[PDB]
Amino acid sequence: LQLQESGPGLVKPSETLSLSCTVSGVSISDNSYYWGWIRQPPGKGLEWIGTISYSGNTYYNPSLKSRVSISGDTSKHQLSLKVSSVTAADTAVYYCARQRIVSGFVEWLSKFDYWGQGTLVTVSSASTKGPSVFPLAPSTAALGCLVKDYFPEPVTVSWNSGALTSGVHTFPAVLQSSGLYSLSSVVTVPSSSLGTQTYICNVNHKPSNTKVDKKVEPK
Amino acid sequence: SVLTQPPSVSGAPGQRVTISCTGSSSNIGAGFDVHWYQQLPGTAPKLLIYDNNNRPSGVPDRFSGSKSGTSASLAITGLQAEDEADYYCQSYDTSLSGPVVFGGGTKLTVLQPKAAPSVTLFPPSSEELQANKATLVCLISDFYPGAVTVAWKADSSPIKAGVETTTPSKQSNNKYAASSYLSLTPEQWKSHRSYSCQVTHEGSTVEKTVAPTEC
Repeated sequence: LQLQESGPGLVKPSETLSLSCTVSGVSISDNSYYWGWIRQPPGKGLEWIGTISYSGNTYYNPSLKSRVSISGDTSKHQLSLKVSSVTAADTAVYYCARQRIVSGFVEWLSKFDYWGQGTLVTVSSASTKGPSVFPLAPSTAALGCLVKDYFPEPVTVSWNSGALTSGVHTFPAVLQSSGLYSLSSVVTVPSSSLGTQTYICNVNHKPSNTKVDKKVEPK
Repeated sequence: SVLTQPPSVSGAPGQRVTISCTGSSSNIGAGFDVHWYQQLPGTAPKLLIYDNNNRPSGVPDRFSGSKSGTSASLAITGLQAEDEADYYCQSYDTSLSGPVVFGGGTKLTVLQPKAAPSVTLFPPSSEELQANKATLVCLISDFYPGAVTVAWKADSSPIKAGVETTTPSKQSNNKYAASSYLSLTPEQWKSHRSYSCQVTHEGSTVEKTVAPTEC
């Protein structure tokens, strides 16, 4: 029962956006199930994009019908969403979801029972940029990483390959005057462990395929 | 946006709260079922209520749905702090607007007490300084409500220049977080005795400070 959104985190204006969703544990052409795409602009609400049945048929939202195209690959168990001729207003988080239906005169679109986790796609004429990661030394003890000058979001930050959870607090990125982002992540740790345990952050930036690990040290 | 929802709804814990969703003749009035979703900050929507008033396993009895006329509403009894989220209504549509329609979205704000910010200020990294750049990282989180003032002062003299400050954003605990960056050249960092980032929340100001101390 899993849905995994996939695709680039950036597209330029007047360019076709392409996203994909890998479905797991259920067949993408199984009867009684429909699959669809939904989008959410930063700080805004949900907008349905379109839905595809268990057969070939697709239905779309008349507000984006001209540009939107959806396809299901029955052998790969995955969806495809195309959005041609993008603009600034297409910047959004795209979601993959499974849609139930009600069988009457027409199979009626219904409740979305399972949702994936979306992909933030930014529309911009700028190109991607990986972050310049710098360590923030500790001083009971607060230490962290500074992920500087990158584009566009998201950035994921793990500590000790996910082993360190307790005390982790990552902050919201700031959009700098330059057009690039800056993001910090810190961990509150026992000061007694500063010289005994290794503390390394794991900065991922999917738009530029960048992964930066950085050991943070005192002094 | 086609279905209309309250922009914002509040309530204290242990209270019963209601979130409305009223459309046209097409979306609800036509007789089509209403579905509700829950969205926690920074996460994907969860199926909360389906087919007007049914609960999927995993949803508390505290939640219930209702439909009458062109409206539908969501009822929460025994309101928890956990419930603070964004709520969305769904209905099939027969209008020019496409088959699936969502409502405007509702900011459900469960009561929180005043919370003073936790501020941590970091001096520019030595690695960063080697790059001929220098930024100070002021980090204030876990606070409520989402409103703070950031002041930067070289020694005792404040200077509003080179400042990149964020907008508060709530965390999983529904308390806000905000970060401020000060962009200097390494020589400015060195020139002054000490730099201070001070944040003013609830009439109480926290003034952390840093200075050019190599080690």
